Amino acid sequence: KRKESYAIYIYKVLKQVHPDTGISSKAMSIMNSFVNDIFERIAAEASRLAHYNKRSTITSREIQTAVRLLLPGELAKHAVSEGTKAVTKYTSS
Amino acid sequence: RKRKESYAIYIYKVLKQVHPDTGISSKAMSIMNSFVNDIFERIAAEASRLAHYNKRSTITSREIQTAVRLLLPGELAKHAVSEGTKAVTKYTSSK
Amino acid sequence: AKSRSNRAGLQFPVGRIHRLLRKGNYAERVGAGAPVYLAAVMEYLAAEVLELAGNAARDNKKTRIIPRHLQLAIRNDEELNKLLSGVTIAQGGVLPNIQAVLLPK
Amino acid sequence: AKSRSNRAGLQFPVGRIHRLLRKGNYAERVGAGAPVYLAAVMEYLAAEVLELAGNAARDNKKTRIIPRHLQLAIRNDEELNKLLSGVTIAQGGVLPNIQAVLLPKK
Amino acid sequence: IDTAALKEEVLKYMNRCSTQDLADMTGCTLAEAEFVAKRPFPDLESALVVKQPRPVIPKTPLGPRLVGICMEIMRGYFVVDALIRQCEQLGGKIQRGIEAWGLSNTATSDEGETSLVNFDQKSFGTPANSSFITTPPASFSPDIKLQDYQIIGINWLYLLYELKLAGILADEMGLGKTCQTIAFFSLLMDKNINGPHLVIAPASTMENWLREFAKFCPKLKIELYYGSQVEREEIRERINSNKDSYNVLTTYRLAATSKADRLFLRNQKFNVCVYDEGHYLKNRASERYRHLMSIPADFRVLLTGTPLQNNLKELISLLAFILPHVFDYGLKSLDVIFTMKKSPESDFERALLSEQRVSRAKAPFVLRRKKSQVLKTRIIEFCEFSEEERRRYDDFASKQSVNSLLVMKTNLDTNANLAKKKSTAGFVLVQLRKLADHPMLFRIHYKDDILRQMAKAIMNEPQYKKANELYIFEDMQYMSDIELHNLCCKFPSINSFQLKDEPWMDATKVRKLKKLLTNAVENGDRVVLFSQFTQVLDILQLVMKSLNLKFLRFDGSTQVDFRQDLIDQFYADESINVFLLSTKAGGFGINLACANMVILYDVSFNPFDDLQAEDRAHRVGQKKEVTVYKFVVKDTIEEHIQRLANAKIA
Amino acid sequence: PHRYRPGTVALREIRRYQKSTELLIRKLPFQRLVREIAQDFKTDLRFQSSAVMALQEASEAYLVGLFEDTNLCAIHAKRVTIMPKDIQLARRIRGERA
Amino acid sequence: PHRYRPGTVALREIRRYQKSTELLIRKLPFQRLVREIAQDFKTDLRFQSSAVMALQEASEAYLVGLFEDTNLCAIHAKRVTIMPKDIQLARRIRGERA
Amino acid sequence: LRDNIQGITKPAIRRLARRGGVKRISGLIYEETRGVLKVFLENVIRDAVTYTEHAKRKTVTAMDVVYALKRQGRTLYGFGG
Amino acid sequence: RHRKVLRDNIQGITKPAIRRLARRGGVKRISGLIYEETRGVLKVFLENVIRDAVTYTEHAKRKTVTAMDVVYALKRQGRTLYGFGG
DNA sequence: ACAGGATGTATATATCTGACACGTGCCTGGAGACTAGGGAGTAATCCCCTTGGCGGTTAAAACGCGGGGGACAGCGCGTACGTGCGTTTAAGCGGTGCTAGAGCTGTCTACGACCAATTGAGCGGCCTCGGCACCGGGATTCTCCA
DNA sequence: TGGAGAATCCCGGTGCCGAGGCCGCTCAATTGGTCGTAGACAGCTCTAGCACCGCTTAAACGCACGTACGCGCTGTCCCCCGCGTTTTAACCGCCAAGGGGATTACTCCCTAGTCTCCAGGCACGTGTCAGATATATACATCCTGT
Repeated sequence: KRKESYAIYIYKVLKQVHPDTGISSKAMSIMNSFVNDIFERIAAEASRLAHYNKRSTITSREIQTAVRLLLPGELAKHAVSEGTKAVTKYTSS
Repeated sequence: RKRKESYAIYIYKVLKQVHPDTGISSKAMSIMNSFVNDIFERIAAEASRLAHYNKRSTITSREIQTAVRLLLPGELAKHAVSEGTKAVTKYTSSK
Repeated sequence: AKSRSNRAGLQFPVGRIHRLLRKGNYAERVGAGAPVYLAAVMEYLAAEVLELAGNAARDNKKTRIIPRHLQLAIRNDEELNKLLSGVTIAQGGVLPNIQAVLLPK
Repeated sequence: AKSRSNRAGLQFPVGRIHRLLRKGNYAERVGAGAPVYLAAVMEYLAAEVLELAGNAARDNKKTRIIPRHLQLAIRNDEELNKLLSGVTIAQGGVLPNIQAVLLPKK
Repeated sequence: IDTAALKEEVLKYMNRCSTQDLADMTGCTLAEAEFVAKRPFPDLESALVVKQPRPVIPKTPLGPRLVGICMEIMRGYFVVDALIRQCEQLGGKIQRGIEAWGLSNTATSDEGETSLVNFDQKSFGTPANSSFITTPPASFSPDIKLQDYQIIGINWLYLLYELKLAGILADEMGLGKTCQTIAFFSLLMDKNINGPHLVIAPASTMENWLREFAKFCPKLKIELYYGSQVEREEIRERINSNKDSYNVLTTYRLAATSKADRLFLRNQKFNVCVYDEGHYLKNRASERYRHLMSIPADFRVLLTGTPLQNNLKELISLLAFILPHVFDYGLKSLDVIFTMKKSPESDFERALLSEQRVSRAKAPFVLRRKKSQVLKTRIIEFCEFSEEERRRYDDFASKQSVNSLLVMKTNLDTNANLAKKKSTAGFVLVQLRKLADHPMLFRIHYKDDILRQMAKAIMNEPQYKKANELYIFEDMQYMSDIELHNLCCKFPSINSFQLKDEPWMDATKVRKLKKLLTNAVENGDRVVLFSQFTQVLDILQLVMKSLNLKFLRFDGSTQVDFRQDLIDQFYADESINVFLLSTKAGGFGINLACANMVILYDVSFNPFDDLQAEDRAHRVGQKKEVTVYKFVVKDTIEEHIQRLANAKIA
Repeated sequence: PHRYRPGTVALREIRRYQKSTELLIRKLPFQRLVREIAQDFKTDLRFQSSAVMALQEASEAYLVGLFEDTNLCAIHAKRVTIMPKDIQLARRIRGERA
Repeated sequence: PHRYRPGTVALREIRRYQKSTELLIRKLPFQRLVREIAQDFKTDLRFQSSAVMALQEASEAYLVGLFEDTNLCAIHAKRVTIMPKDIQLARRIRGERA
Repeated sequence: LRDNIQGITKPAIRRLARRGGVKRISGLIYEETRGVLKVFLENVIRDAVTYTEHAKRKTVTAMDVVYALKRQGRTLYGFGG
Repeated sequence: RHRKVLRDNIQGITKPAIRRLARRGGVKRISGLIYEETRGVLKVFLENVIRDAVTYTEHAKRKTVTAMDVVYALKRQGRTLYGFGG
């Protein structure tokens, strides 16, 4: 009976920018499907890169290469800054 | 010894199967190599997602039938599922 | 016992991301910091479209962001519209795109 | 000992095919008839393209199949083109055409 | 090999030796070496129930695994002992030939060496029952008389050639082993073995190989199997269709990684093949050595100069090298011998019987003569200074010592352990070694100011492109005053500051080279001025215009095909006396014995070729006063990287 | 009957349908439509109401992009009226049928 | 000096180049252009001659579909002339840039 | 009374042209558009049926739909996928 | 430090080259206002993939660029070309 | 030629139903340690990639240039929005209903792991021959004159 | 108006050549047996949950006319565009030549699979309440005729 989403993690980051505003549950599902799509897209892309360089392991360099291969330029620059924002902030903690 | 694998021998096989009186371009042979590469991986990337949708750990020929029934034009499927059943029956029944 | 999310200081749960990486079966050997990179990127783009969605809802002056607002927030941009070009939208519609000869004489 | 291709009487590296199914990172386990099925349909598509290749080679009265035969093949059958609209052929060109306004003067 | 007595040998391992040695011999962990604790075992079938158990709550048995492993270890041990017996018998044949020479073998089998000083017993010379022959070969040119150990070496090579085995000449690299190798091939020419021979050496080492094939043995008909793939294919149509009944050059991986060349040299069906500095032949787990053993040849020669380690894989490589029908033997169990990687828990070398086999295989197949047996005096006097190089030794104690280590730089994420690769960088370490060197390749005379004046009067010339006002300056401001002396003079458009009034006269290493010019001006000690850097080679081109005139800067490109063009114009008294090698070339063969005082203007921080590239110096009978000299400055990076720091005791 | 000018009602409806983003087609004829469509492949199949809602959504969204495309064709064709040759050209550019 | 009717030589050349399959673009200026292009992102990189021939064929095959599409626009525009707005409509309806 | 290709009506086609932003139409638009949408949906509806068959379900969910639309490249957000 | 530099060359696509492409494009009459603009058309096309291609090569940590790099580049938009090793 | 009328449009009241916050099981990321094996990365080496460099020359730049479609207007026409009056059926609601996904258990078999061997093929090479230029030479052709 | 002729297409034979067939050779991968377990198949049950009835009703749909306005035709003109010429030039041939960079063993080693306890986030059930729908309501603004 337990089924999965990201709607609370949608919800925090909704409240992390616009804490006042609400959102439709339809839109909640929309963002759930949206993050599912972009997650699966970038993961499939990076695993294809992993087969290309024949590297069975994967690192964050693969993910950075993946979003550079997927995103437009300002989006990709913002994304590589956002990814490199918290990697060793996680790791050295 | 510096080896690799192609499918050029198998392309030549099926060439001499259907038209023994016929040569080919090596460049066009490489086209066929890349072609059957695409043909393999397309159905592969299909069936993986199908097994994810069907919550499966394992992909059998029953998955491949529906996979090509998705990805192919219909008359190609109308020959292809027959050839697939015939080939798997020759594989399994005989030997 | 500390989670990775607060350790990263972020809000996307990297552990289930790792879980659906592993059981999703894409790469062979899953890196540790790679989903930490990934969910961070996801959190950024989620907040990024959320901001323009909230801006559109503020232009409608309402609290609840609706799929209309999502269509506005994806149609006003071009690079996000580049990324979500083939994405059909549920209750989507499109922006008011009036052309020249569609005006009367 | 029969090869798995020859277990179905086929002309493909079904052992190597099934190995690529293993190392191809798609699923966990691989059913034994699945490389048989996919190699069979690769054989079907290969036969369908190469028969038309031999057709255009006979039309070109040529022994060695040039890539323009492949171009004409994918630009003749719809179902081939329905499969292969997104594809392009090196040194292939396009099927010839002259449009209705583009006729020469009477 | 047997089964039952080997099983009892596994049993006496598992019932006799210590826990360190049980983990050694059986290849197990110390926990499995104990399970020593489960010792004794009445048989290996009692070890069959001795399986290391799974843990207790609060897939494979250890029996078959350890029995089979130590069984293959012991069968490899007895196969090793068969090789020990065989190499000891044929080294007894080697010492039989030595006693047939009536001559003192000054080394033994027990370290895997062979040494001789002189062929005096010169006083007794050649006995009639000997493979020794006193005279140099006639096809060897008589420009240089081959000396005592050299004639001993060519006759030892002739002996092991008659033995129809393979041999090692492992002298300490000053002895000129390529010289005696080529003299041996000239003796084969004088004994009508006139091909096919094969030489395999790196391309930088093909200097003294091909130049010595041109100079010391011109009557030897030599082919060169070197080039590109199509060039060596051309040589393959030259030699395969045998238009040339030649006598005797490719590299190791060129003859190893390309089957076509491997099968071509197999098609050639040689007689002698020589491997110089065979570190792959220092590796029985190197199949390059396997392919070099697959050369058809009744004699193989190995030319090394390092003393052999106490490594079983190294000595097994040398044994299967020197012994025919041993490389032909499969030696499969010798591979599983090698799989234990000398771990602290399982140190297979320090297994007792493997140490016994190290001492036991050691081995008269290794003609190894030290220099001190057959001695080139190494005069070590450090450089004397002018006050300008040490003036900027502190100036580049600031641009070298830019702030990079021993604080924390700002970054978006907490990445701290990835910034330890800036100091001792390549450009800054060669700039620190050029702090030791001649000091005007810095920005001290044309720093940045005089070169916009070079770009000023450069527009009025054909040497001006669409964009070269700033660009010839930006290509001239990074080059420095040494590099700006040899074109601001020569280009006749900018000559207001062309010569810098020769500040190289009052210089450190130039006046030390000028102190050693007394060996090149006043005496016939022809000097081999080594270096490291091609801009310092340009320095030694330009600084020999002051007291001793320069003839031509010796280019380091005599490696290609039998080149004499810069070495034929040499060996005069003073006007042709300063020729410029470096450590760039190979240190395998010697030139004429007239060039003796090899002087390192730029020293080498490694002890790899300073034993080797000074083989032009070490000799029993070189025809002049021979020294070697190194230019080390007292407190820069040069005195640090010089290997004279400390030692150890035992 | 006060006479309106043509297109003005169409213009305010264009503004309405660009503002309002709801469904258009009646659900019962579309449901019988997809039922008779599904009968071509297997008779007696059942469908989620949400599924046929998404069907109606995806279909409307597919055709309106074609509609804007053909509108731009007629703009290029100096016309405010459309003809099915514009649709043929649309499927030609996207490579659908023509 | 015989002068033809204008366009007939172009029609026989349409026959010739729809007949032939070889490349069209001069390899060196195209190569220099794409080398400059890659240099703009990152300076002093290398490629393959095979790679640059692949780029040449990919570019030509990319352009000719746009050519045929715009030709169909000019057919619909009742024109044999091709105009910039035809290409703008092409990239518009395929949604590439316009 | 009807076949379902006439279940759509040309006022609804006109209102779709209003959301299509189209001012004037011919009398020829309607059945052409009907066939276009019909073959377009029928391309993927059979794929949904093959999904349910490989799911061994006689019922059609919504997941299969957007999976086919993803293979159609007509991707949707709003019902999970 | 001595290196060369050459950009533009976008005119290296000559107008008669574009005309011959229109021949294989199968168009009879061509206005003058075309030869400038298609140079940009390929450009954004080329720059869509070329810096993508070295995006492989940077992760491939090479300095040359393979033809397979071009294959992986053209696969990203799905404009699949064959026979360059792929 | 502003004004009359129709429609947007904030104003103001209802209600109600999605948002949400918490219980609340619950299960799973995290720890934490074993462990082992791909990755880094070293280092030394060939080689394809680059840069130059020079001659020959197809073809591009510039040009005439005449004429041919693009276009512009505009006259006509016909059909399509756009009312207003039937109409009808979609929808909304509700009640079976049955059935089919949607689970459960529960056994089992099929593929994954792991070694052997042998031969398929892969690479090198070698032979050789179909086609690919010319190459004159026969057969069409269609812009321009009878 | 049929001809006609330079332009153009088509064509047998010339003689390479260069890929293409074809044969060897060694190595790796496959084909074999057996475990084995766990997922998958299959059986069981059931319960939400599409179908599918019927009642009513609102509005969307359907036509009449209608006219007018938007598409179509044609006249003209013009200016831009192909089209042989020239020259010029840069590309290709092709030759050379060097070197940074691709290639592959090698060696750790650390970095990441994996097992179990838990606890703690974290999804499911359930009121809740307040935004936004839902409906009048009086005002701003713009269509359509001055």
